[PDB]
Amino acid sequence: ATRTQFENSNEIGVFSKLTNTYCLVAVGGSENFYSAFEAELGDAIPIVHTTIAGTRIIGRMTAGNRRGLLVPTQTTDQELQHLRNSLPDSVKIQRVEERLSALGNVICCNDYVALVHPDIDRETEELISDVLGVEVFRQTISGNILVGSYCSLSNQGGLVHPQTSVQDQEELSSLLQVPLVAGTVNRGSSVVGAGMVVNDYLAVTGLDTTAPELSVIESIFRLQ
Amino acid sequence: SGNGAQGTKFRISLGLPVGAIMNCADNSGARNLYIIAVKGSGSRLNRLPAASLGDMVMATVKKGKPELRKKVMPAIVVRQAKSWRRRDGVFLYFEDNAGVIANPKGEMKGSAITGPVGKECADLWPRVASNSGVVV
Amino acid sequence: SWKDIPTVAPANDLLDIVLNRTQRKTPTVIRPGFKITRIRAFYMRKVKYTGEGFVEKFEDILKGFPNINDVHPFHRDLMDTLYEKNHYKISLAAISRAKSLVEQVARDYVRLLKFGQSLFQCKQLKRAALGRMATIVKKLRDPLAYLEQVRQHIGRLPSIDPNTRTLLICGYPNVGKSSFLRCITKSDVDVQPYAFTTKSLYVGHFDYKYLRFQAIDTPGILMNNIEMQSIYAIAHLRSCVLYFMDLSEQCGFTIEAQVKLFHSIKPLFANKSVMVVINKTDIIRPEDLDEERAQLLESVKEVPGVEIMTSSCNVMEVRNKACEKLLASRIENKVAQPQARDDVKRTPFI
Amino acid sequence: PQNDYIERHIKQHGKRLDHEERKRKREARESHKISERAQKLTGWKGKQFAKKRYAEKVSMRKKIKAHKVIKTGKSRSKSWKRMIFTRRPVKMERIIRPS
Amino acid sequence: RSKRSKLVTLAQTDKKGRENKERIFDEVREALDTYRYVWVLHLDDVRTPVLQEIRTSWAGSKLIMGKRKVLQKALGEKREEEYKENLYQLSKLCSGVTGLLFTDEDVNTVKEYFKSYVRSDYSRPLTFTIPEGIVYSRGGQIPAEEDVPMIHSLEPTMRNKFEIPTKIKAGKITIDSPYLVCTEGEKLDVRQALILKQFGIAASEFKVKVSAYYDNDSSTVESTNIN
RNA sequence: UUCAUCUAGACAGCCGGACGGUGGCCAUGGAAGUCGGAAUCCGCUAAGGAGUGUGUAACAACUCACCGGCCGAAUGAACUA
RNA sequence: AUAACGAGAUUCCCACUGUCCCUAUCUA
RNA sequence: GCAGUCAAGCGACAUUGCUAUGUCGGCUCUUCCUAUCAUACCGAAGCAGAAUUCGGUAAGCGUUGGAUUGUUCACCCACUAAUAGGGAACGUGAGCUGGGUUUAGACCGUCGUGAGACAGGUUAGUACCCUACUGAU
Ligand SMILES: [Mg+2]
Repeated sequence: ATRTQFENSNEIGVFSKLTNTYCLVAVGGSENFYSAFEAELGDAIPIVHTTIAGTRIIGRMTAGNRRGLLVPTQTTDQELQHLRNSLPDSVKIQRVEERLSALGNVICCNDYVALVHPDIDRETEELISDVLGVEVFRQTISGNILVGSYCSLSNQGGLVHPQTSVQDQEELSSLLQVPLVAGTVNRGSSVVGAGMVVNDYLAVTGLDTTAPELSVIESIFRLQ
Repeated sequence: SGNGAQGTKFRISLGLPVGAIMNCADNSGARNLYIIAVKGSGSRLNRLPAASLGDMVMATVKKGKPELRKKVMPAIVVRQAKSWRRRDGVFLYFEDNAGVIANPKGEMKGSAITGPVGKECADLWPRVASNSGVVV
Repeated sequence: SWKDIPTVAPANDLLDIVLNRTQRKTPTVIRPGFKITRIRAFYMRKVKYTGEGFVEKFEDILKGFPNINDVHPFHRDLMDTLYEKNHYKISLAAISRAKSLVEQVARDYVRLLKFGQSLFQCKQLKRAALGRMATIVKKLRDPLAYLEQVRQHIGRLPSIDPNTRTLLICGYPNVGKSSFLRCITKSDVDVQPYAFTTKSLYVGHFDYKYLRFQAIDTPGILMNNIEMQSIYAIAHLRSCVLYFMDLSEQCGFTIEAQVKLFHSIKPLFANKSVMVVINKTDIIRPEDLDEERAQLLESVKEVPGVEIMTSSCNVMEVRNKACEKLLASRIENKVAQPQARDDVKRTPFI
Repeated sequence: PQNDYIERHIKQHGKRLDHEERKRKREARESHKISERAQKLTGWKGKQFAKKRYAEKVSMRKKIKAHKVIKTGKSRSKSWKRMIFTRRPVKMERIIRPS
Repeated sequence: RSKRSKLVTLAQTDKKGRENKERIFDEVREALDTYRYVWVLHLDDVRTPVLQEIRTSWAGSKLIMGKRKVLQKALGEKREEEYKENLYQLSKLCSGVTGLLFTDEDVNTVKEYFKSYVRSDYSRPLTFTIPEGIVYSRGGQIPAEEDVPMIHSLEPTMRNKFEIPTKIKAGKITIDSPYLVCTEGEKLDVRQALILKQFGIAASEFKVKVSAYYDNDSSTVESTNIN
């Protein structure tokens, strides 16, 4: 577990996306945010200065795993070309023409299982399943429609927003086949998915994250 | 710019002056918002404060759950419905002007946002983007 | 803390500032040839502005100053012992009375001034109102002078939550409690050998098991206000009490005196997770505590809720045991599983 | 914060290396500054400065002992009433006593 | 109008004026005949307790001090104006801060006592060096285990006047290197003398000295000079 | 204009002394010349105030009144227009 | 000695609109 | 202010108890003053940081949108760095508005024998000359 910050935003997940084989960060501001990942990731996996539709919220406009990456229609051809160049052939890049461009919020997924907004058409669901090679299910966390913003998942474990009920927690844990814990991040923030980015060996959250929150994140994700 | 903004604000056309009615876009139970003032606007003689996409305004709920009426809380405009200059080089406008209610810290009252959300508002407000299922 | 109070000026300075502000802001030039309505409005506006200026300053004092009446048993007792709560309330009431008198004068003279028929009459009425306000402010000299000092003192007081998990370092002075406080937590406090090094309840923060903690060192107890301040903190705070005792001959008072004092304060300690710590172990080797005087510790042991800790300044052991003792009382007073969905195991990709 | 830090910090580190000398120089310059201010500080400020200086001299001297026509209705020509307890009817009373 | 202002304060003491000098002149004149032997001592610098101890260290006698010019007037600064036989010569030898010990026991005894009278004195000596670390109250002349660190209040005095480059971090006064204060066998400067006095190093010793003596029957100056 | 000290030494400046009973009686945990109350004397001086202020928790030390010398001729206070 | 009705006096709601934000253009 | 208190001078400073009978207001416009609300530069304040008080020069700029008064009386919400006080016949009727004041009609209350009046409330009401300035031969 490592503490970092955007220019001044503690919602790391909004401006960055982290996976087991690649990471994405916003280009705005300075390289202080970029260097934070280097301290922990170094050059083991690529780190790409990429924008999506000209926004700095690439962490929420895109979703993917070590096997593939997805971008919305608003992404310009230049951004797609840069992403293709800056990532290995083992990481697929597929443009998505879905109605809901918020892939990062609509889709919450790990290397094995994925959750999507039920409004997503079956065609895009099949595309996500094929590109990412993961099981895709239509589910919500205790009525939270945006699974990608209220949930965080990884091969080691996952974390959901505190309002999740015990029955919902059990159902989601059974479906995703990984341990889950209901808690807050960034000093009581309920948007766990957007607050922090986590992978199988590295969790990055905002400075506001309290020590109990960091300990819970480490324990659930088995980072130490 | 008020608290919660993570960057400079683009110069865009003024869509909603004081007293403009904008539809709600969150599950907080409110349906319409009445703008009484615009935060960060420099008042000048004869010039009615006006907001735009991504702006934070103070409004009182006129229709919806009565519990939210008669109280003024900060609101963020998600749709402008007036053509504004996008740096990509397109004069785009939304079908209907709409806004969302949030605290000064930028936390969204509603767990999720419904309908399209302007890029210039989602980008400036991380919480809006996180709680928005559609961008542009 | 109550640093929000900006300042309170003395009566003379307050009056001078108010009068200068009223003179500079409001218009100053009027002529007898102007309509009587113009002169009346001018003088009434001047009087109203002066009254409002006097009233607003008093409001910042009454509202800014925290009313000592039953703020909290811990804070209230310390404030009473530091500022003579009776005197504090008397001064606040006097300031409220002065503000009420100023408001009454402003309301009355404005009502009287509207009947003026000449420039001289209106000028005299305005001067009388200003003199009334000035005299009322002047009579408030001593309350404002005392409030300036109490504001300067209160603004630098330590800030603590009585119900938070904490431990109070207690015992006789010159034992070494200052060194223990300085080492356990980051806090700059004198470590001089004389028995009154600590003038107030110094505080310092430290963390244990992710739980916020802060240690408070007593000024010393052997009633004097300084000694009484620690007693009121002990009686009202839920914090654990850490009675430090010096076993070495580096204290004028004998060992028996420390044990007798601990027994005397036993009723206050007993229900607050008492723990006894022996200090200066580095130069005594308590093994020298022969059975002829070992009865002193046995008497302390008569209460099952206390124990003796040998520390030299074990520095972290004492903190850990104190935290455990506090948790023992506080807890009493206070994840999902996958099922694996299959027999095939999937491992993380590192 | 925490109970007279300023005094403790001064004890631990002292004042500026040129603080006492500057204070002495300012004390010496006080006489020249006072003399200049008497000629300067025009306007009302001069009056207050002179009054305070004279009061200061008074303190030293004390310490030396060490050991109406009113018109009614919709017309200005009806100058009937006058102005100076069950007030009489207005149509009947001729002299008005304000409350 | 531009004139120097006075820093006078309402003290509890006032100048004695010319009356005291005139009274002392008459007292000296009377003592010149009351007692047999007279002496012209030198006490340019002596602590008051030393003088008080001297005033009681011998039997009934009068130790007379005062202004040098007043004493010369009492004795007379001219042969024609001399008060007593050849008293002008005795006054001619009065150079520094002089005092007269009027007594009649023995001429030899007084000079012997002056020779044998020795007491500690300041430098106004052997070289001294300040310790290379924290400076103690005695400046390292005694073991640090017994002395106490210097009070931080006097550090400005050390810096501004004594010239020592003192610094205060962990405000117990400390210096970056040992500082040489005094050399071997030399008249210390005013700053060095003040530094030694502050440290309490009273290495020097003072012994009373007399330039000449006089007797009421000898009618001449006893030109005996001892220190 | 009048006092007040002046070549047996006026003021500026330099430096030395500025003492013992006594760390005076009360309150004190400390308060020793100084956070405070009433007091304010004895012994020796050329002088030295139970101490004018700075001051370390007390001390201490520094420093004021006062005195000693070297500096060598007017200076200092108030008032008047 | 109170229904209808009114170029009667005043208050409010829907639509509305250049009265205004902020003015711009045209025709004789 | 009333009634005292002592006392440098010929009574200063300090000191003792309580204590609307008028119509001006608003939209635009230009200029001026500082007795500085905000902005620049500084000093003193228990200024540890943050925030804040006062004081010194400095008028260039900025000093608002609204519930609401015909209003003279004058109170609140919000933004903003702040929403400071005044003058130019308390500028601005051949600039506008007549909003309010004030003719001729009419309704209600008092008095008056009466005609009528009000202590009063309501209703409806009639520059093409010279110079200055802006442009231009
Ligand atoms: Mg100690």
